[PDB]
Amino acid sequence: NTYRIDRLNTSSVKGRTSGVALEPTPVRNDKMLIVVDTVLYIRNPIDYQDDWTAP
Amino acid sequence: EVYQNEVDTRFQYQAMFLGLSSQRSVADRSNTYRIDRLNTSSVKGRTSGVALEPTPVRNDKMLIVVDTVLYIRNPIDYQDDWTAPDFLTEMGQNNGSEFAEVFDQAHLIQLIKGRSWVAPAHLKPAFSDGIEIEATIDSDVTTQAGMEANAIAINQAHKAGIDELIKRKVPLNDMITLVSTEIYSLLLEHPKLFNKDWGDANANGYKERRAVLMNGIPVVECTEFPDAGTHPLGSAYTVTADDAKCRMVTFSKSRTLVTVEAKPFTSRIWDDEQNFANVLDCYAMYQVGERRPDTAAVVKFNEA
Amino acid sequence: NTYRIDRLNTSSVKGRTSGVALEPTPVRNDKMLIVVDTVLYIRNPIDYQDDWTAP
Repeated sequence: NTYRIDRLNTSSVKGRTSGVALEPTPVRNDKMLIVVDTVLYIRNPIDYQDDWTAP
Repeated sequence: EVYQNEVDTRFQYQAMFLGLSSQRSVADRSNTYRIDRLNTSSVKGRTSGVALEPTPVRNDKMLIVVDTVLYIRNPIDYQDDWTAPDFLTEMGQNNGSEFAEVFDQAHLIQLIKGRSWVAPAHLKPAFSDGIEIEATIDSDVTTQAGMEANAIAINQAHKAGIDELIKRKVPLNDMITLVSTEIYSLLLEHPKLFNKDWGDANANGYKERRAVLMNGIPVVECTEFPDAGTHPLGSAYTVTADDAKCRMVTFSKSRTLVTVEAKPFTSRIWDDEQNFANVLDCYAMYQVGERRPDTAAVVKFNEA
Repeated sequence: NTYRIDRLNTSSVKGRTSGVALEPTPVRNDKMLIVVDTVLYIRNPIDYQDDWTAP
């Protein structure tokens, strides 16, 4: 129950290739780590005599 | 394949920690492993008429992520014949030795850094801090009186560490102490030699100098101790000046170290037309985790 | 009767990063050419009377 996602998904893919020699730019993005731990819930007690399945 | 076999088999002959740690693997594709730090296992008694209370969850399990891949780069030109024998085999041995040395180096750095663990709340009843036993050994001493003065100090530090670690309910049957070459030389006679049973079961490839049995436990001489300020695997392994002085560690062979192998050692060959070479590289991803830091004892020597 | 051998036979392990790339700087290891220029021999003047096939 863990997810890893990049901090920055923006990437300027618009790169002019007209020049013979390209000029790559070294860019790095932090890899986020998000983990789920809590079980969010809501509870509803229904008595025996009462009917819950009724629409 | 022949190169892959040569690098792999070198681990079984020089890598000490292949049998001194829990060799776990990351089954999930997330390249992350969860270590369960058990801290709520108390025993209680239902004396019939008493009413019990629910037991809350108090396990602060930790996460270890394999965020670094270790690789070796060997550019080979077309004129040179990489597939020719007596070259791949010699390549495999050196690569395996370097990889296993880095493996052991990373493990020792992990134990050294795990010396000032804080052991926060929700773990205090079943977890303790690190071990900071100090010693004052003067290596630059040629007199016989000073030579024995260092040995008694080292033995006293080892005794204190063993007593503290036993007090924390750790069996003596599973203990190994690792010493640096200079400390091992400074050790006293203790000629009890563990030729094939220094805590290793069914091990034949390893060949170490564990010829000493101090205080009822094997003591093995580790040549791969950290003394620099950096390490390839990760950036949190940068050994400081204070961390470099720790030259003897006592820990448990089944409750202190866990390793995760996200990717095994795979050899890759790929052409590189840009630089006119057939670059050969083998790489593997792994990370070492120090489960239960309270079961590891280290000593920081201070030369007078 | 010549051999070509490279001085540096094995580089060191570097280790990549999750997001941070590395810029390699492979130094050009000097390729050594070593040639055999001497024949090493042992000269024994065994005489006629002495038995050559004497174990």
